[PDB]
Amino acid sequence: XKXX
Amino acid sequence: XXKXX
Amino acid sequence: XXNXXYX
Amino acid sequence: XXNXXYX
Ligand SMILES: *[C@H]1C[C@](C)(N)C(O)(O)[C@H](C)O1
Ligand SMILES: *[C@H]1C[C@](C)(N)C(O)(O)[C@H](C)O1
Repeated sequence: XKXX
Repeated sequence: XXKXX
Repeated sequence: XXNXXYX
Repeated sequence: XXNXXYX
């Protein structure tokens, strides 16, 4: 599986 | 690639 | 977004 | 490594  | 890793 | 991760 | 980023 998070992030982006 | 590779500023992180 | 624009940041990265991973969380 | 193994984490992410970006810094
Ligand atoms: C990105 C890399 C990481 C921080 N090692 C993780 O596997 O724990 C996370 C789920 O994804
Ligand atoms: C990864 C994405 C980012 C945080 N926006 C950045 O461009 O500043 C960094 C250098 O690479």
